[PDB]
Amino acid sequence: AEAESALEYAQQALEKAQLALQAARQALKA
Amino acid sequence: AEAESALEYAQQALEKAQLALQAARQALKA
Amino acid sequence: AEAESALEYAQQALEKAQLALQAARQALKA
Amino acid sequence: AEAESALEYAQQALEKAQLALQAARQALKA
Repeated sequence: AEAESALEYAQQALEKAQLALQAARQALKA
Repeated sequence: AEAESALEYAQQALEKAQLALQAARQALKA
Repeated sequence: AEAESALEYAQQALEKAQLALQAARQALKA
Repeated sequence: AEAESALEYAQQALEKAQLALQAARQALKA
């Protein structure tokens, strides 16, 4: 639903973020 | 380019997260 | 250490963001 | 309020995140 779905996207996006996050981290530990 | 660019992508993800969130607090307000 | 560590901090911030968000979708569910 | 405040913290934290984000970025452009 309205906000439900805004959140669900917030979540989803938030995790792609933490995912890109680790990726850079690691690249940097290399 | 793994660190430099994992970074850029992250920020953008965050961007949409930040926006969805803002929409959320609005639907919320109702 | 500015890049390496700005990174760590970021992830953590994200962490609490991700958690608050999850709580939100729960209060939401109600 | 309940979720209102979870969001407000999500937001706040989310921006500290984007803030730490740029910080690392820049350090890396140095």
